[PDB]
Amino acid sequence: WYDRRLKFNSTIKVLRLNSNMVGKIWIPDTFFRNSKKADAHWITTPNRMLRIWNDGRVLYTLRLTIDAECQLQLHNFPMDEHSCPLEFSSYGYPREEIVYQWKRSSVEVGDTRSWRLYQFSFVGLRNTTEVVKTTSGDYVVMSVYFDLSRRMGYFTIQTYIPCTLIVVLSWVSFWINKDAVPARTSLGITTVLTMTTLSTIARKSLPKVSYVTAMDLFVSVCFIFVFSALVEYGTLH
Amino acid sequence: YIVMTQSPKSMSMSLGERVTLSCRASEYVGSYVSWYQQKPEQSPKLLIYGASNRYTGVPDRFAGSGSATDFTLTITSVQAEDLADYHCGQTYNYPTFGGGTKLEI
Amino acid sequence: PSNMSLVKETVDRLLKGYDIRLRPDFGGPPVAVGMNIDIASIDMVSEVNMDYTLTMYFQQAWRDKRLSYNVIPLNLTLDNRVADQLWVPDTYFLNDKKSFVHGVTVKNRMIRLHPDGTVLYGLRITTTAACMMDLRRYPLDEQNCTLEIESYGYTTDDIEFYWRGDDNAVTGVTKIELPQFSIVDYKLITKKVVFSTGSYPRLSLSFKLKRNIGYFILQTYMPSILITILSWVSFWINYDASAARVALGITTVLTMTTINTHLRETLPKIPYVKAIDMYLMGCFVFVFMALLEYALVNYIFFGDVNAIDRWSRIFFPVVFSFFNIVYWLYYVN
Amino acid sequence: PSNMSLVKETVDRLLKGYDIRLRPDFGGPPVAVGMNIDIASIDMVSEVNMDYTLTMYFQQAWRDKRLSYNVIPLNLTLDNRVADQLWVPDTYFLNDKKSFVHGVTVKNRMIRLHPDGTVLYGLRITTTAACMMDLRRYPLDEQNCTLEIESYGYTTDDIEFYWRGDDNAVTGVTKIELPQFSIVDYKLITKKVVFSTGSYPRLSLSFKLKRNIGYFILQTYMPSILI
Amino acid sequence: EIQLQQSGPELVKPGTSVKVSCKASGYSFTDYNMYWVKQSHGKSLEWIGYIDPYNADTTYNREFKGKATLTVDKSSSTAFMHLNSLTSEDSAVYYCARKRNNFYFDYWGQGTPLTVS
Amino acid sequence: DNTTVFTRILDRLLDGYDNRLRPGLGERVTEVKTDIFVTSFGPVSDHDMEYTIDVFFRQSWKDERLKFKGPMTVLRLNNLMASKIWTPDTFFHNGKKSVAHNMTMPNKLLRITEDGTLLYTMRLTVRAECPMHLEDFPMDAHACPLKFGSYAYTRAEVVYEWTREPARSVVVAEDGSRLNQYDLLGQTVDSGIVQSSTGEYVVMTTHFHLKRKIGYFVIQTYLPCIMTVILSQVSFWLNRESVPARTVFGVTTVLTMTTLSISARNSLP
Amino acid sequence: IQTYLPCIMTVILSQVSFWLNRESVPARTVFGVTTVLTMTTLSISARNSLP
Amino acid sequence: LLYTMRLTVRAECPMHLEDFPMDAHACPLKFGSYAYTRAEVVYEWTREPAR
Ligand SMILES: *[C@@H]1O[C@H](CO)[C@@H](O[C@@H]2O[C@H](CO)[C@@H](O[C@@H]3O[C@H](CO[C@H]4O[C@H](CO)[C@@H](O)[C@H](O[C@H]5O[C@H](CO)[C@@H](O)[C@H](O)[C@@H]5O)[C@@H]4O)[C@@H](O)[C@H](O[C@H]4O[C@H](CO)[C@@H](O)[C@H](O)[C@@H]4O[C@H]4O[C@H](CO)[C@@H](O)[C@H](O)[C@@H]4O)[C@@H]3O)[C@H](O)[C@H]2NC(C)=O)[C@H](O)[C@H]1NC(C)=O
Ligand SMILES: *[C@@H]1O[C@H](CO)[C@@H](O[C@@H]2O[C@H](CO)[C@@H](O[C@@H]3O[C@H](CO[C@H]4O[C@H](CO)[C@@H](O)[C@H](O)[C@@H]4O)[C@@H](O)[C@H](O[C@H]4O[C@H](CO)[C@@H](O)[C@H](O)[C@@H]4O)[C@@H]3O)[C@H](O)[C@H]2NC(C)=O)[C@H](O)[C@H]1NC(C)=O
Ligand SMILES: *[C@@H]1O[C@H](CO)[C@@H](O[C@@H]2O[C@H](CO)[C@@H](O[C@@H]3O[C@H](CO[C@H]4O[C@H](CO)[C@@H](O)[C@H](O)[C@@H]4O)[C@@H](O)[C@H](O[C@H]4O[C@H](CO)[C@@H](O)[C@H](O)[C@@H]4O)[C@@H]3O)[C@H](O)[C@H]2NC(C)=O)[C@H](O)[C@H]1NC(C)=O
Ligand SMILES: *[C@@H]1O[C@H](CO)[C@@H](O[C@@H]2O[C@H](CO)[C@@H](O[C@@H]3O[C@H](CO[C@H]4O[C@H](CO)[C@@H](O)[C@H](O)[C@@H]4O)[C@@H](O)[C@H](O[C@H]4O[C@H](CO)[C@@H](O)[C@H](O)[C@@H]4O)[C@@H]3O)[C@H](O)[C@H]2NC(C)=O)[C@H](O)[C@H]1NC(C)=O
Ligand SMILES: *[C@@H]1O[C@H](CO)[C@@H](O[C@@H]2O[C@H](CO)[C@@H](O[C@@H]3O[C@H](CO[C@H]4O[C@H](CO)[C@@H](O)[C@H](O)[C@@H]4O)[C@@H](O)[C@H](O[C@H]4O[C@H](CO)[C@@H](O)[C@H](O)[C@@H]4O)[C@@H]3O)[C@H](O)[C@H]2NC(C)=O)[C@H](O)[C@H]1NC(C)=O
Ligand SMILES: *[C@@H]1O[C@H](CO)[C@@H](O[C@@H]2O[C@H](CO)[C@@H](O[C@@H]3O[C@H](CO[C@H]4O[C@H](CO)[C@@H](O)[C@H](O)[C@@H]4O)[C@@H](O)[C@H](O[C@H]4O[C@H](CO)[C@@H](O)[C@H](O)[C@@H]4O)[C@@H]3O)[C@H](O)[C@H]2NC(C)=O)[C@H](O)[C@H]1NC(C)=O
Ligand SMILES: CCCCCCCC/C=C/CCCCCCCC(=O)O[C@@H](COC(=O)CCCCCCCCCCCCCCC)COP(=O)([O-])OCC[N+](C)(C)C
Ligand SMILES: *[C@@H]1O[C@H](CO)[C@@H](O[C@@H]2O[C@H](CO)[C@@H](O[C@@H]3O[C@H](CO)[C@@H](O)[C@H](O)[C@@H]3O)[C@H](O)[C@H]2NC(C)=O)[C@H](O)[C@H]1NC(C)=O
Ligand SMILES: CC(=O)[C@H]1CC[C@H]2[C@@H]3CC[C@H]4C[C@H](O)CC[C@]4(C)[C@H]3CC[C@]12C
Ligand SMILES: *[C@@H]1O[C@H](CO)[C@@H](O)[C@H](O)[C@H]1NC(C)=O
Ligand SMILES: CCCCCCCCCCCC
Ligand SMILES: CCCCCCCCCCCC
Ligand SMILES: CCCCCCCCCCCC
Ligand SMILES: CCCCCCCCCCCC
Ligand SMILES: CCCCCCCCCCCC
Ligand SMILES: CCCCCCCC
Ligand SMILES: CCCCCCCC
Ligand SMILES: CCCCCCCC
Ligand SMILES: CCCCCCCC
Ligand SMILES: CCCCCCCC
Ligand SMILES: CCCCCCCC
Ligand SMILES: CCCCCCCC
Ligand SMILES: CCCCCCCC
Repeated sequence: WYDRRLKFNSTIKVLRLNSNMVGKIWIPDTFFRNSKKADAHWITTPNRMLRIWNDGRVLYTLRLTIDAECQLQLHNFPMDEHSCPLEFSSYGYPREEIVYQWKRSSVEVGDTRSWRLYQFSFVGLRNTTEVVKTTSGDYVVMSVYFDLSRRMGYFTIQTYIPCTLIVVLSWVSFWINKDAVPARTSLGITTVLTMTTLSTIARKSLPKVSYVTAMDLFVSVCFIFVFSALVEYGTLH
Repeated sequence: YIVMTQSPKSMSMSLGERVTLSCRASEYVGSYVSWYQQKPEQSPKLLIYGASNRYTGVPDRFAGSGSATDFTLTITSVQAEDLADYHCGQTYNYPTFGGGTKLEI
Repeated sequence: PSNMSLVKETVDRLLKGYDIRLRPDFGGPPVAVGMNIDIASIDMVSEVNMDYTLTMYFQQAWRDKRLSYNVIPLNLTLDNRVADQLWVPDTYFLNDKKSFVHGVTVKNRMIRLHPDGTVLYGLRITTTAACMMDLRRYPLDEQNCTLEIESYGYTTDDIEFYWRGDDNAVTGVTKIELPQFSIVDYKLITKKVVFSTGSYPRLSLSFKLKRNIGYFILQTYMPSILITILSWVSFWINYDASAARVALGITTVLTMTTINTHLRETLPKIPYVKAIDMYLMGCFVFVFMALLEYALVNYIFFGDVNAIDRWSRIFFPVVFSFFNIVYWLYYVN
Repeated sequence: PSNMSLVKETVDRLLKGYDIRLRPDFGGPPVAVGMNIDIASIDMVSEVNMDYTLTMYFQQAWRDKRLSYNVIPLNLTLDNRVADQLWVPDTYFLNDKKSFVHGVTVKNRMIRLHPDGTVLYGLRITTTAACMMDLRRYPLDEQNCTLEIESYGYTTDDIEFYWRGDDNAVTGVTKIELPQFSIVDYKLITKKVVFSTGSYPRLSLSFKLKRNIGYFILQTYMPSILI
Repeated sequence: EIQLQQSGPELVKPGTSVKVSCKASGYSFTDYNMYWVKQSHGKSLEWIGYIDPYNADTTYNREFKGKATLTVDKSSSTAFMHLNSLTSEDSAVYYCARKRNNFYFDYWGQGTPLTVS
Repeated sequence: DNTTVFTRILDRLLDGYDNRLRPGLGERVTEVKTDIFVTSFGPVSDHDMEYTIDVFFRQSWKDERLKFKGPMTVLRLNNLMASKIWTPDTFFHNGKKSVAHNMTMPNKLLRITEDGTLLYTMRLTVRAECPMHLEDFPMDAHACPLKFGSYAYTRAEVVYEWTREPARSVVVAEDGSRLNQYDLLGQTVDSGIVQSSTGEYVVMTTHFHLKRKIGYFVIQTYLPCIMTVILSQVSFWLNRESVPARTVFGVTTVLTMTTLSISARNSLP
Repeated sequence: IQTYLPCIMTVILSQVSFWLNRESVPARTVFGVTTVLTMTTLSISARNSLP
Repeated sequence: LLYTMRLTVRAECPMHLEDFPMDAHACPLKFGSYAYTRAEVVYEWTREPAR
């Protein structure tokens, strides 16, 4: 931003400074609206930078770790795709006092290879700028949307493949002789009961949300097959 | 309230012999039991506080002790000036004293 | 630049000779502090810890004749760091167990002086507030979790709380998308609690939360029913199949114990039977009786029998259906 | 209140022109610092994290001529906030992972000046110290967990350590009641560790912990024996 | 030295009231509560009530609730107990004591004999 | 200008005031009268042998340096004046990690009566160590202590005391109880002297008498233990020729009994 | 000793069934299903040690 | 000036768990100035880089 108070004329074009001067000048009170918890970095010293040009430009950057809030909607899981936002605005200064605006270089997303994003893939980013009305005034809000697409490779080996394979164990009951009453029931009860454990541990990976998800749908249908396979022998005998 | 009961209503221990006085509290009183000596036509005189600590200016012969609900005042060698009624009280709650215990020879 | 210079003299004038130690109108009538909340989110209701976490834009307004200015016709919003130089109410939440004000990129705090003297002061607060829950009807339960806003050091003779806007003080409650619950209602109360140190003003923000039974139906009840349903297939098996029916009956009864034990682990160490418990125990009786149904059949034969299988093939589905009807009507209604 | 005014003048003189940046006998012989621990408790002896939590009253005693007074006959116990205005040894525990000084009702510290200049400086510290455990004979094993008290910036030419009272410097070890450990022995050592930056004083307080096997029969051996 | 001097011997007929004083000396009178004790002839000491001299907050034994009213004067370091509706059973010697701590009664009064007949 | 009268009073009190020196230093012992109001008795963590407790820790003492005369007989102040004056350095001997709540502001009050008396209460969440002897678990009761005293000042420097009768000085809020599997039967208090390396100190002890409620363990361990014992006895009523059926009865119950034994110990240390 | 040996003993255990007489169907069937279910737990339990 | 400090740095080490558990990683620890460019602050190893 520009600060006419901080303008100086000399041979020096910019004053490049450390975190020491940050607390001495006016800094905007930017906060992140959906941050559950965030913190700056302080080792070895505060990870802040400050640069001042002749005309009055102030560049102020700092390193932040933001535990933002992304409201996932896992109706279809683990194929869900999300657009996780990151909103920020001035906490106190209304639209008549602090106006934000994206620079030309909106977001310089770094090399995505080293990211800890295992479940998802960073599809792309999108920015906006809109005025949210609140009880304390009208505030300009700027939000960055990150588009994240789930990968189901782990869940297949973790959940579906065990769920698929156990269902096959029910089918081999049919090839087993009907006369072997303990064998058929042994396979049937063992097959259905372990299906219950797989559903719970598979359901455990999800949070406590009151709606059936796609993963829940698969295990339930697999539950029908194993249950029907046991019931098939019950009527067979 | 908490009632303090002194088991020996009277004591006839001869002079110069160890004499023990007992004081029983119906319920817990911690260590807030104090012993007072009241010679005839005199106000009470503090001797032991805290159920073990001796008030300043008291002869060292007096030595109280006791856990909750069981408190005793032992005089190792009663002398000619220790003959009087003894009162034990508790201040763990609203103060209630016990029946005085008199000494004789 | 006249306003920049003029505003500087005004703000400098106010803070000069300002005593943070004395409240507004010290030694006089109580200062009326209006409060206004905007719930940002209710992160998680925890039965294990008997608390919920709530993020809010806690705002409170009051009058201070010392901070009254009239030279400039506008409302001055200042750096949050000015709050450390002004008297503010010592408001505290009697329930909070672990709470903080967010501090990135700066302390999430607001100050706005108005010409009349009104001070608008806002904080962004995450509070983990204690909420003891009566889980007797759990999971068909309805909790009433509160937030007890109160002044610590100032009695009713020194301070006074009110909801700025009688029922428009609290906002955002409708949009809160709590996964486990549904916020049925919220009430705003004002009281005066008396301690041995004096009488203090109290504001209470209640939330009547209702359980979303849908999550538990798929997770807890449905396995119990199917485990109970498959218990009855033992009755259609031949009587001379001890290895099979016993294996089935033993397998089913043990599974009910594991489900009941597994379910109860997630909850606190609560010393009474909940609605879920009275169902799992109810289903345990049926499956165990089915195991004893065969043991009765086996003893009568080795130690007629087909009739016991037939009647048990009709009674067990029926008497379990009534158990559901009586159970659900008692609890759901 | 006459004596209070007298004490105020004395305590005011000591901190007047007192350079907190310079140790006692700066530019002179090393200052000898005496330590004595009172083990309040040992908890969270965890092999998953390879650490144990130690609560103690950590006292340090050293002579500072600048803080010598003679007018007052009694030893002055001052408010703990005075410690921020006094030079204190920069001792740290090398194997400490996470530590704090207890904070309620106030900072759990003590400053006690003695007329000759001695400074008794106590803290109540809860330190999670690293203890690398050899589980080869677990659970029938004896572990040797230590605490490595050392000066950070001051070498042996600027500071010295000694157990104040020698073998009677550490107390409370007998009273400590660990659930699954018996504290068979404890030892006190005085070393001199050499780094690239110089040689520094070192006090090592080692406890030999012996594991109680009674718990593991109930849950580990007997279930496997019965099966 | 501390000394708690009291009114002195009294004689009174049943039905009428009486007041007894306890004059403090030697210590800050408002620092410590003042307790009142009754002792009938050859009987255990009985606590009547105590008054906090600073704010004159009183607490009474349930038996003496209403029978006795405790009042204090900051100016003159004195404590007063007022008894009304006197009967034969109220004839005894009344003591005043200061509670130095929550452990003991430090200094007791001389003892004020009372007679109702 | 109306407040300027009171501002000049506070300036006078702190003028030439040394908050490093206790009242009556070198002249008298500092009597601190203290009481506790337990707003809630937090949960008991038998795994860590500790309990949580939220209190209004009140403590009062006389400071002759803070006498004043003015229109008001009590100066009802905020936390800022607490740091400006001397206050006792109380601490909890068995405290593990306590919290001095400061949301929205430091939860403290400071009242200076015109005679110099101070009332200084503060809201705390003390997490204290309660050594438990679990020989009769789960049918066991404990007296969890809450000891406190001065950290630096010996008995000759500051002495603690209960502001009311010791029975009446620890008060528990009627609706304040966060215990799940315990009942707060009551509390008892005491005072004593403790020796240490630094000298004799006064310790104010409070024992909260708890009693576990076995309702959970009845329906978590005993009932499963009782029923698996009943299951094993169903085998006695099956014909002796059903070897697989009676064998699965034995192994299943034995394995079930094994996991219950392993599962049961997981709650406690 | 946490994953490979339990996997190697399970597969060796499952091959014990080849020496059991073919006429013992329940004995060999419980040999089969119990080893497969054992394998499933090993697979799931192996992943939890990693992200 | 010699300015030393004791730190417990929790650095990021991206791992390729393709050969897990027979895997080896080269965990990095990169550091430098936050505010000063290469034209203002330069970093160097006090001894040979190896030592
Ligand atoms: C209730 O009590 C709690 C304590 O339990 C108080 O919390 C403390 O508040 C103080 C004051 O705000 C904090 O001190 C500041 O700390 C800054 C760095 O802190 C980092 O390290 C500490 C550990 O030492 C961590 O605890 C911090 O993380 C926690 O706090 C942050 C928010 O700060 C949260 O986001 C986290 O989640 C954690 O909860 C941090 O990681 C420190 O830089 C700062 O000192 C600068 O500012 C002061 C202001 O005057 C200057 O005097 C000083 O010289 C420093 O200024 C230099 O650096 C700045 C940096 O830009 C430059 O701008 C300047 O120009 C100059 O160069 C200060 O010391 C303390 O950390 C915090 N937490 C504690 C003690 O655990 C609450 O505030 C209190 N009140 C309420 C309402 O809750
Ligand atoms: C500095 O800040 C103050 C306060 O924030 C601003 O003053 C506000 O200005 C707005 C703009 O006009 C006012 O808006 C309307 O004012 C009406 C007047 O009401 C007065 O009468 C009573 C007093 O007993 C109160 O209602 C009120 O405090 C006023 O004193 C209100 O009646 C209006 O109410 C409703 O209007 C519409 C109806 O649809 C709704 O949208 C509103 O939300 C509201 O429900 C409305 O409020 C406002 O009242 C002023 N408030 C005050 C306290 O003065 C200054 O303008 C500002 N200065 C700047 C920006 O320079
Ligand atoms: C969650 O659970 C809590 C339980 O703690 C409920 O809290 C109570 O809710 C009820 C219903 O709203 C409240 O009842 C109210 O009582 C007031 C009287 O007490 C106050 O009186 C004065 C104020 O006048 C205070 O200064 C004083 O300190 C007392 O606190 C009434 O004034 C209220 O208004 C109604 O009064 C009568 C009926 O009594 C009507 O005729 C009036 O017209 C008016 O409608 C009201 O009655 C109660 O105070 C709450 N607090 C408690 C019990 O501690 C929550 O309501 C509940 N919330 C949800 C969402 O479930
Ligand atoms: C200000 O602080 C000082 C320092 O503590 C106080 O002075 C010390 O008070 C302690 C009280 O604990 C005294 O300790 C006793 O010292 C006796 C003599 O020790 C001499 O020799 C040692 C040898 O190292 C010197 O360090 C010491 O200075 C003395 O010159 C010992 O004999 C005592 O131990 C004995 O205790 C009992 C009873 O005697 C026996 O049964 C034991 O077996 C054992 O023999 C004890 O250690 C000490 O005398 C004082 N001086 C010191 C430590 O130098 C001041 O009193 C204090 N000011 C006040 C309170 O106003
Ligand atoms: C690492 O460990 C070190 C241990 O040394 C900690 O450093 C100490 O931290 C404390 C807490 O911040 C510091 O205490 C501060 O002292 C300042 C100076 O006090 C003197 O000067 C003032 C006037 O300026 C006099 O009034 C006073 O009597 C002293 O003579 C105070 O100004 C500070 O006040 C701050 O806190 C109070 C709390 O009530 C606020 O009201 C104030 O507004 C202000 O915010 C503060 O009290 C201490 O000086 C530090 N050094 C030492 C040697 O103790 C580190 O905090 C710790 N952590 C880190 C990250 O380093
Ligand atoms: C946990 O594990 C640690 C190991 O890291 C143990 O700590 C080591 O303990 C040993 C033995 O106590 C220390 O070894 C030496 O102990 C000597 C004690 O004196 C005896 O030995 C000398 C010389 O052999 C005899 O003259 C004397 O009569 C005694 O029999 C110290 O004096 C040693 O220091 C001297 O020697 C070294 C080496 O030559 C010199 O460098 C020194 O400058 C000094 O002159 C030496 O300390 C050993 O130091 C301890 N620390 C280590 C190895 O780091 C713990 O004991 C163990 N826990 C328990 C409870 O035992
Ligand atoms: C596998 C699934 C099973 C389900 C099947 C369904 C059927 C099972 C039905 C289960 C529901 C009934 C259980 C509910 C438990 C809560 C009530 C309670 O605990 O009672 C009391 C227990 O306290 C006492 O009074 C002591 C009595 C202990 C009795 C131990 C059980 C009987 C043992 C004999 C059996 C062995 C002999 C058999 C030999 C053949 C109340 O105590 P509290 O509430 O905890 O709190 C402490 C006291 N307080 C309240 C004063 C504070
Ligand atoms: C992040 O936000 C910024 C700000 O909106 C986006 O950059 C801005 O994009 C608009 C629309 O393209 C630019 O205006 C347009 O400029 C072009 C080229 O001159 C012109 O042909 C159009 O008629 C229109 O005027 C705007 O200039 C540009 N911002 C700046 C500073 O130049 C940016 O695209 C956003 N990032 C995304 C969507 O990833
Ligand atoms: C006669 C008969 O048919 C037999 C078949 C099964 C038997 C029950 C098994 C479980 C037993 C547990 C305990 O041993 C007490 C007796 C107990 C209830 C038995 C009652 C008699 C039964 C019904
Ligand atoms: C600064 O100096 C330049 C030339 O040196 C001049 O053009 C400019 O006006 C000056 N700016 C001021 C004095 O603000
Ligand atoms: C563990 C899962 C048991 C089977 C759930 C049956 C309920 C129906 C689920 C599918 C609805 C679309
Ligand atoms: C105290 C509550 C007792 C719970 C009893 C559960 C079993 C009742 C249902 C039985 C259905 C046959
Ligand atoms: C021991 C449990 C037996 C349950 C029998 C229920 C079915 C009706 C009995 C009919 C007997 C002819
Ligand atoms: C409010 C949701 C209640 C749904 C109950 C469904 C379970 C009924 C099972 C009946 C099986 C015989
Ligand atoms: C815990 C007290 C309420 C008991 C509710 C009984 C109704 C549920 C069904 C029980 C089967 C008859
Ligand atoms: C009624 C549940 C299914 C039992 C098997 C029925 C076969 C005809
Ligand atoms: C929206 C509620 C859905 C509940 C799950 C379906 C029944 C198992
Ligand atoms: C709220 C109702 C959820 C769906 C119930 C399913 C009944 C089998
Ligand atoms: C307290 C009622 C218990 C009834 C359970 C049914 C018989 C096992
Ligand atoms: C519980 C069953 C009892 C009846 C069995 C038949 C008579 C021996
Ligand atoms: C699902 C229960 C079926 C009941 C069938 C009864 C007739 C044999
Ligand atoms: C409190 C009684 C619990 C039920 C005992 C179970 C007997 C089979
Ligand atoms: C180094 C481990 C070798 C053991 C393999 C197991 C062979 C059955």
